[PDB]
Amino acid sequence: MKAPVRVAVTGAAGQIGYSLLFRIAAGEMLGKDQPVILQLLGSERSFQALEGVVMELEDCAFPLLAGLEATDDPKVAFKDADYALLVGAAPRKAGMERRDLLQVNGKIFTEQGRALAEVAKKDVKVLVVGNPANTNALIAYKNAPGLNPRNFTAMTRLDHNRAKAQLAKKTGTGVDRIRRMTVWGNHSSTMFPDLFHAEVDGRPALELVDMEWYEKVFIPTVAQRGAAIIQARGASSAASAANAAIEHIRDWALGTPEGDWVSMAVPSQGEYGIPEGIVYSFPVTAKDGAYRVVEGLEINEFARKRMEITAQELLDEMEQVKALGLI
Amino acid sequence: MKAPVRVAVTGAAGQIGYSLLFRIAAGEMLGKDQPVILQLLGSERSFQALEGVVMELEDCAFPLLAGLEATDDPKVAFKDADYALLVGAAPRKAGMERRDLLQVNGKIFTEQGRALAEVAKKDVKVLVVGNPANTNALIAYKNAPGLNPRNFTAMTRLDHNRAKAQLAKKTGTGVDRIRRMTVWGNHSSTMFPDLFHAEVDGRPALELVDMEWYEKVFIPTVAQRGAAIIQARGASSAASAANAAIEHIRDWALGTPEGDWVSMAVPSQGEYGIPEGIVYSFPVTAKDGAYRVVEGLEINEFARKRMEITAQELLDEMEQVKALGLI
Repeated sequence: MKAPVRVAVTGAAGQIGYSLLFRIAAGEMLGKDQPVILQLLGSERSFQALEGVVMELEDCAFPLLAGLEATDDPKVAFKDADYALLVGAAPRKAGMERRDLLQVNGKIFTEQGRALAEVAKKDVKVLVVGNPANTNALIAYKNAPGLNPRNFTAMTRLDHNRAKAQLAKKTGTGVDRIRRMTVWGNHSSTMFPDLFHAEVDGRPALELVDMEWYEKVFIPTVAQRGAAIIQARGASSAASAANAAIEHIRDWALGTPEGDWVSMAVPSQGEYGIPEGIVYSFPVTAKDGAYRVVEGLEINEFARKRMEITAQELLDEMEQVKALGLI
Repeated sequence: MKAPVRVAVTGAAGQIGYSLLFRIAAGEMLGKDQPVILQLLGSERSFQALEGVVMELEDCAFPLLAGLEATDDPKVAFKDADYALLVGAAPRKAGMERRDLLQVNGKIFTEQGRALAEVAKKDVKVLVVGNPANTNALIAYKNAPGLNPRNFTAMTRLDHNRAKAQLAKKTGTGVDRIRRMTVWGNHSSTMFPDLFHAEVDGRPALELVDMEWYEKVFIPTVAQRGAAIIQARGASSAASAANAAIEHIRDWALGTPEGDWVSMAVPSQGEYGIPEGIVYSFPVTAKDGAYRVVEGLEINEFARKRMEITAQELLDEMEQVKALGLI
């Protein structure tokens, strides 16, 4: 009954894309009643591999996959897109410094941001996954004049889910009973997982775990989780990252649970004193495809300091890209 | 909420497993209201990676994942299992042999068949994915006396879905409008995709495509599809194979659509004159953990010829296993 929506996904032939596309086509991201048109973006280098991915999607005989098109042209992949998941980013070449990567990503997201403004739906929902996520998202929306900046977001949902998982583990409770988890700031080592407002079966988390565990165990473990996966599997967390991207888009479009909220890095508008413009992760609720930062939360010294530290790191990142003339 | 069911999966640290486990934990295989307990089996060699997969699963914060346990012991992995997906098989060390391959797989599936018979639920539903699937299934159930042999099956659902995909592409219609596809026999080069009973939008397939295309294009393309993915991606079709596995179990546990059917390789009981005992893919309808071969279908010469060829291949494999004393 519902008309198909167009979903653009970049970095489609990569690891996250391989763990992402099938579940999207299965209807897990936008609903089992919502047909999707997959517009996949790849590079000339990985286009042959992308055709391989297209074949596997076809071989799943998905009833909701109403369209499937692979391309190496952003203007084609983003054409009339209702959703755009920017997973592709600059590769980690040997002898490629931080700044070297910075300018490569600068070109990618400047180009893609401009492509989106030119050919995608004006209300296209954008999620940046490719790192550095928050800053790449900044580059994109700044280069997407004509489009709503708040429609440009970055993913901290994996950090968010990792925090919920750790809290559930420690308390010996179902993760389905963990609510109001928050990861503030940058998707980086300075991220701040907040337990001051989190609840386990309705009870304040800090009534079940102590401050020492929270500070010396919980925070570092959530921050190092990505490395833990690599050290164990010998590969990055593609499947769980894909799951996080799906939930980020899903909750944004279909809405968050009553009494709960999720983490989303979005363009700051001064909430909690966070500098404007930078893409900062905040606790947010969503409804009808729009989200709202959860304000009014009490922020103690412990939280404030960590929130400011990650905010400063983001300001610094913005400073760098701005000096490069990217924005 | 239904009582949790235990799902055992072997070769859990491999490619298909990485594409399979998350969707199962998401409830895509047994329903959104069916909690699942994942019992993962991994060899001593891949256990470190398996622990990494466990972490990623935890990091998805799946509400339906009521349990998660990794082990290298089949008797632990299969304990009280309601379902067992046998994905792990044997490699092919540089310079091996056919009769040699049967030896390694013979030990694997004899052990797992015995483990299932000893610790799994009496009505455990088993699907063999690791190749050679049909023969591995035969070895497994032969070594699981006491357990219903019909509960042991092999996967041809990927061939089935690939066939539906090709027909849909050729006729230019939605794959969702493709029904009554059948893949008979062995999951091998002798597999027989049947178009004589398939319908496209309620219309017989052979009315939209001719025998020339069927024999010269359709059959070879479906048979070579696995190689095509490898040649394009540089990796096997893990995602589409995982999807096929999920659908095989799903349509078996829940049920096939009204007026339609699916392909499942199951122990033959003489249907269509196929030798008893061998695990042969048949067109089948299913409901609540029980399936029935769709008998009474008109089988023309073109079909029987190919049905007999693949049946003979399976007989020879059975004779080989028998000569080795595996069954």
